[PDB]
Amino acid sequence: AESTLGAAAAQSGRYFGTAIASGKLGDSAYTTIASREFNMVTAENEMKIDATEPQRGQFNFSAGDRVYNWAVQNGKQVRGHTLAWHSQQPGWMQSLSGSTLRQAMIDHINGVMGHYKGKIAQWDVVNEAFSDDGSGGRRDSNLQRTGNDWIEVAFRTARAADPAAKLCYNDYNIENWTWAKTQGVYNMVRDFKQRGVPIDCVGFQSHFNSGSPYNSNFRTTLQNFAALGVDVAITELDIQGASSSTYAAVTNDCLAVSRCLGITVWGVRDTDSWRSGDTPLLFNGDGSKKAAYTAVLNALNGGGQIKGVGSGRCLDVPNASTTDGTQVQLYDCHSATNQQWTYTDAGELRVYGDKCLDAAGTGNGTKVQIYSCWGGDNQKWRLNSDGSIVGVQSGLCLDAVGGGTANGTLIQLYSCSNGSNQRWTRT
Amino acid sequence: AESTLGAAAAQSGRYFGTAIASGKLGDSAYTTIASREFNMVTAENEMKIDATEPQRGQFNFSAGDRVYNWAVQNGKQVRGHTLAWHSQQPGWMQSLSGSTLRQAMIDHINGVMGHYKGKIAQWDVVNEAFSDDGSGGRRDSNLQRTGNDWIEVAFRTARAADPAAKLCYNDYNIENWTWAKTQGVYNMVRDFKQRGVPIDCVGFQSHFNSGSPYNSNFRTTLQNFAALGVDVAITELDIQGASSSTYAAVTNDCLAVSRCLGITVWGVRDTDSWRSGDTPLLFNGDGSKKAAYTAVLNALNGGGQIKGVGSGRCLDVPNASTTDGTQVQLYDCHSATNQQWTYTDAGELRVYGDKCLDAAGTGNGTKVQIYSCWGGDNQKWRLNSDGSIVGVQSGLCLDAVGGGTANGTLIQLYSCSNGSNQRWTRT
Ligand SMILES: OC[C@H]1O[C@@H](O)[C@H](O)[C@@H](O)[C@H]1O
Ligand SMILES: OC[C@H]1O[C@@H](O)[C@H](O)[C@@H](O)[C@H]1O
Ligand SMILES: OC[C@H]1O[C@@H](O)[C@H](O)[C@@H](O)[C@H]1O
Ligand SMILES: OC[C@H]1O[C@@H](O)[C@H](O)[C@@H](O)[C@H]1O
Repeated sequence: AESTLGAAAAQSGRYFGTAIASGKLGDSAYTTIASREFNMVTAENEMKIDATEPQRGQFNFSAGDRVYNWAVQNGKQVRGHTLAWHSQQPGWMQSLSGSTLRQAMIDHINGVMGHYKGKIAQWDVVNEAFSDDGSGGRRDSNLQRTGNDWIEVAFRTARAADPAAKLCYNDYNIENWTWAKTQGVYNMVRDFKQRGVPIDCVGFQSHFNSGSPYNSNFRTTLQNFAALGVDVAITELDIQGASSSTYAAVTNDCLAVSRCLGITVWGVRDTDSWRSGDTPLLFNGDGSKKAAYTAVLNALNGGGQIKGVGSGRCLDVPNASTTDGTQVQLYDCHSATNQQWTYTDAGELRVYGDKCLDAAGTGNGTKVQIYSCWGGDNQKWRLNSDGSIVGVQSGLCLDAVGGGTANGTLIQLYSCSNGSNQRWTRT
Repeated sequence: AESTLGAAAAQSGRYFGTAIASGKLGDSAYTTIASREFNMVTAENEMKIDATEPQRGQFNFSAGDRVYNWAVQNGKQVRGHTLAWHSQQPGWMQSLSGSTLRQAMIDHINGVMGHYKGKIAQWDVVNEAFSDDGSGGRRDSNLQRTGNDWIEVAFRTARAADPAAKLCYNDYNIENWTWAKTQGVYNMVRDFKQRGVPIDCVGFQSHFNSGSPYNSNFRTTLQNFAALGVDVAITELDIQGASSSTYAAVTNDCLAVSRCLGITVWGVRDTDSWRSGDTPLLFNGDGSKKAAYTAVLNALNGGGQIKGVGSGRCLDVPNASTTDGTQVQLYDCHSATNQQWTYTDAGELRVYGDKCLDAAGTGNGTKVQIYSCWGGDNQKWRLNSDGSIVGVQSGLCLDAVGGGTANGTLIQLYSCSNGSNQRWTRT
């Protein structure tokens, strides 16, 4: 298909997944979206070290299995996250050092992979082993202190435990090619491939924001690692502000690299995010598709004035007034400011620069007007490929009242029927 | 003075107040802002009918007195809210009707006003007595069904109980002069003045949103009522989106009417608002001043390129770049799009139409750059009258690194110091 992210990604042999929290599976609003849109799942915390081995040698897969069962019951594949990591270690392991820690690491890998043997598509075997101090060197942790070869040992151990799973190294801030961290990871992978250390993929977490923005050279970064003979994947994607352009850009970067397996966004709704304050996901708290959602779907599927097809007239602001509450209408198209609409990354349709197409309600017949831009979901719109314009908050379509076609026809919100008075083209 | 809203309003003999909730008087962040910025207080709920007379004849002023005492002790006058209303009536009063209710109303008025006798500046004697159906007639309530003269009776009763207080009629959706409800209220007040009914003021709640937007004819409404011989007051002001222009417009409308006693915003921080979702107030959840705050203060105190005062150079985006993460600099001024910034009502400094001046952090030395506009507080700024530009989230000033003045001097956030490398002039 091409109406859901997962199905659209499958059209190019890829997947589109999300992170699932077992504690939210009882929320039908959560699961409805999750089961429908994604075909790949990562347990947000259920498969971490502290959750799977609470006490040394005593494994517990109850939380992890709830996530796994849900995934398979709903036709999704699973990424295992994560086997060796300096963070979120259970108390007993934090107390270990030297050879004792090294063996415990090995035992943990064998224990967790044995339970899920043959059931996991990808495993983040080692997570975040590199430093952020700009040296491009290893992060200092109890694991690194057991010996520089700890990462290699983790991978060799993993391959023996379950040779059916793809083994990935996973990290953040390794997307921009110019960073020392990115290059430090590249050299490690190169070394591993030349010495025969088993590693099949590199996961780029892809947590983008103002302090660590997406950069177009990310595509060369992906190509460079791919050239080493490993697959690559975007594993924990989220973008501060959820810019439609940036979300579409990241998607196209993966689509340009044959070795890019797929994309996983780190969560379902903004409110489920570990960084909810940054509204970095594709669905808002209400479970509504955001503007970025449409941008991603359109990219996966291959992808001024606004005139209605059924009337041939343009979206117009009466008498070119700038008064809040002025309802918009259809009118003879002519290059005039009151007919110039700018679609922003946030999904707004701006006029006069600071006025926004505004929905004064969420029900059928709601008046569509202009109002000072402030960022509300009632000022957010999704421009579907079928030519329809849907309001993020209401889920309703821009509709020319009564199918009218003459000048003065008013614009409202109405159930989407894909009628001709609901289709628009940008010129 | 002129550094706080209350003091700035007092310069013209007016006041600037807020609604206080007794439940928050324990929050030091709440009280710090409230005691400092306002010189007028309205109890948000504590003086309502259900709060002051839980059981017929049994009066309770515990919560009301708590708000009143805090107000007076901190130098603020108080508006009483409210004596007669169809909403929030206690259980027992909802059952009454006919003369029984009329008497209950009278007793309540005498009871409440007797307790606060001579301590209240203004009383909202009657609240929201008109309909929103569009007819411009009385609202059908248990009070109205006791006799069309109940309002008159309430005002006559109130005057006798405490002749020192100004008696106001309070309502919403009566700001736009062309509305039928506005006309209904007007006709009533005009009638009351002719027949000697004691009414001293008319309160305009001023709850503006895209459903009932601010209109410039609000000033005309205020002047028309003032012409009848009554004072006017903006009693529960909040604006969906908190547009800087609209907040300034409302403030100026009051300053342009000699009988406009003052303005009361319905709450302190957005998180304290009954409509927090609309972020309609002057301070955000963090308690920091919003862009609209500065606009209001500037209005009360009387009343493109961004050029650095100390350097004579302009805020410039290097090579007219549009990539996120690009740090801005100082450069010889010249009419180019990468030097034209638009200050939006939301408080953003936009360039290229959809890129925002962005702070990648909150501490000193934080890099100031451009990033996709998404509405974060790190993309909001306050243009102070002194020439400084302060980040809303950080409370820090735009600063030309090391006081540099040559082309290429980078911009950062830094503790405000009133230095020339921190003062700007819009051209
Ligand atoms: O319908 C009134 C008309 O007023 C004109 O000034 C404007 O250019 C037209 O686009 C239309 O708005
Ligand atoms: O009432 C408004 C509606 O009227 C219908 O006749 C029309 O087909 C819809 O698209 C919408 O315009
Ligand atoms: O120093 C870089 C300069 O590059 C120029 O192309 C631009 O017009 C200047 O405003 C400045 O950005
Ligand atoms: O190092 C940064 C600081 O350098 C100072 O010389 C300057 O006065 C400050 O405003 C700030 O720029």
